Amino acid sequence: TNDIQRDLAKKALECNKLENRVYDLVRSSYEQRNFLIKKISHAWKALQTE
Amino acid sequence: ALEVQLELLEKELVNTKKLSQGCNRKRKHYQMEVGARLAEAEVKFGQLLQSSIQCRVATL
Repeated sequence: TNDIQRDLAKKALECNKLENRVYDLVRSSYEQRNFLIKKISHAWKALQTE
Repeated sequence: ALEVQLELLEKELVNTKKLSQGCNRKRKHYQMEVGARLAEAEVKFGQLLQSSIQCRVATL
């Protein structure tokens, strides 16, 4: 359990660093990718009515 | 890849838009063709209606 508390500490600190480094670069690219997905949902909905 | 996927949908939105307005465009001419012919018929209808009267009024 203490070996894991070292891992949990060491690994999750690396994970939080890897996450926040990715998030800073990728939350922007998520918004870019996710706001583009919403455009398919409207480009489809108009397609059917036409 | 998502931008190549998106633009393809809106090209089909246009292709549908054009053929939809193109069908309505053909209908419009037909409506205006016959609506005139119906106008021609009604004018001739009203002419008889009073013509038949003015013949009978004089016969007496």
